[PDB]
Amino acid sequence: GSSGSSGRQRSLSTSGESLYHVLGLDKNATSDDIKKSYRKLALKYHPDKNPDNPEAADKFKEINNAHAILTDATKRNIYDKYGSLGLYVAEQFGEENVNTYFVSGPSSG
Repeated sequence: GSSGSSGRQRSLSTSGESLYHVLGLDKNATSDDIKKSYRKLALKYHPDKNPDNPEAADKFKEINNAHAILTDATKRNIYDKYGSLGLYVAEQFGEENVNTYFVSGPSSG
């Protein structure tokens, strides 16, 4: 909570690209698109299908995290508002903790 008047607004700082790319979708991609796609991208980049494969681990390792992050509102909002950094802080500190951290910056009123 602790919000009613301030209502911090979002800034168009982010470049544009996001996890969506990691898989092959766009900003106009619906959760369903992420889940469905994740499947095909998981069966092809399967660890068992590609034994002792360097590129396989890199890709798959990326898909899991990507989808795993997109398959969650809590984070989905963090990666959308903050991004990669937000996840870190919110990792140990906590989503609620990431509030005071950001809320307090070069911005005011």
